[PDB]
Amino acid sequence: EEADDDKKRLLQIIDRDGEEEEEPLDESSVKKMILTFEKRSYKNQELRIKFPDNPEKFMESELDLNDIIQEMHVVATMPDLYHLLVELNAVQSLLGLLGHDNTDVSIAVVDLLQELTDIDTLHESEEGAEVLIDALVDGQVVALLVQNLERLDESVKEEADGVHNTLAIVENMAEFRPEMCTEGAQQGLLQWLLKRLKAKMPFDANKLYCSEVLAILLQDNDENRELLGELDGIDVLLQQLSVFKRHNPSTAEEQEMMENLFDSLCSCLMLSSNRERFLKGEGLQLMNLMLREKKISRSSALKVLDHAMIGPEGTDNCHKFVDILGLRTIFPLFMKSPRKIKKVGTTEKEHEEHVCSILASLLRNLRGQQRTRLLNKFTENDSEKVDRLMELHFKYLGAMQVADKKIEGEKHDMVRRGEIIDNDTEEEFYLRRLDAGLFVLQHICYIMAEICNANVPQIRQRVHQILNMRGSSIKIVRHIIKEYAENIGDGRSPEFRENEQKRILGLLENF
Repeated sequence: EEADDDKKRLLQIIDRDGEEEEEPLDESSVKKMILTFEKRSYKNQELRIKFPDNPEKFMESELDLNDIIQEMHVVATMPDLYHLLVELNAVQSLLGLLGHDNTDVSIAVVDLLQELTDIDTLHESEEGAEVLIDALVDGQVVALLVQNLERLDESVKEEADGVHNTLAIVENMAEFRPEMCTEGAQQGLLQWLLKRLKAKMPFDANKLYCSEVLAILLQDNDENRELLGELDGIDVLLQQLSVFKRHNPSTAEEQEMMENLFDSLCSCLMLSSNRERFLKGEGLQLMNLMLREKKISRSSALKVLDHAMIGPEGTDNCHKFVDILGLRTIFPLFMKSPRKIKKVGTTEKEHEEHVCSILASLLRNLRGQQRTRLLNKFTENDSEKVDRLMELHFKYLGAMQVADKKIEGEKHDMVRRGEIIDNDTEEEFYLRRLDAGLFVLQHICYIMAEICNANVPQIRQRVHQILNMRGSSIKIVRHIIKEYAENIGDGRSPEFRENEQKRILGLLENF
């Protein structure tokens, strides 16, 4: 017996040198390369069946299999030949190797897959890109990549890179095919991203990457937003954000992660079904606590509250917000806007924009005792809040009039010039009005009109009292509101826009 003269002979093999030598691969270089890949992949699979308990007997075939996969990164240089990888079933083979028993192999193909699906690489060949992406999606890449992901140890660097490269793949496909975000998320990816986020590990760069991918998956995709709801993802997001309620993020990469979660949270609140979830998950209480602490997360917390209470489906959140003493929190922000001395936060216009969007949401949705508590805020201290509302009114009416004057002047200049006023000219105009503070001013006017319909004489009197003693007309407000009611509910049923139009306009009588 001597089974010790084949390991000594094996070491002489894995230390064997390599011949040296070119010209950019043609279709025949790739053909030769793929055949070798199938040749080595078949030998390795066969040897692992023959000697499942004797690694020495199949490890030089696995070394060979790993070498060809590394070598195939060159194919990404010329995406015109991607049709060859599909026709010759290299893609079906590679996807099968994602479930190879050795983790070193599966990692290797994940590295190859991300190199092949590089965004700049894919745009080099529209024809070659489509055929590759179609093979990947039909062969269920995201499903297989996730399955392989579940067996990776992140305490091992080579496999931590594998997790990263796996995510890099989906960031690539979702940019080339935004249509596959739904399929990808439902193939277990979203489920996995949630687990990885709430995993009790320290903050590494892979957690930052997960927060980033999750935002992409939820971007204008109502189907994935509902999916995140079913998977109890709102709770995960709230739990992760609750770390930064009293403390700021240590590093800067952790601060960006915090914002990627805030993005995902707002993105989920776009779906009405997630409003009740955010409510049951005590998100309102959390957000309100962040406003009281006044840490870094104070800016995005205000944004979340606005998204939660906005519209008809935010009516339950509006009532709960008042219940949890939200009024004592929001009105100080209404009186004075926090200053931007830092670098990462909302501006003054952006702050006042959300506060006014919040009050307008409350005035639209609140009923019962909660509505009275809101109106009483406007009466207290000799209606100082009404004075504050008017100060804001004149500020944005001023900025708006300056912009409107500049816009109308250009219209006249264009007429003498002979230039026709385009539809892409009128759209350029609308943008100048927006960052002048149009949306803010519209909320300020809606608030003004709603509290004058409250049949509270001290309020209605003060509004008219301030309006003329400054010079502005009650008619200017009526103009802004008609314009506001017109462009309402963009993204909702024709029935909705019709009834809300009626409702808003009805506030102009009895004003």
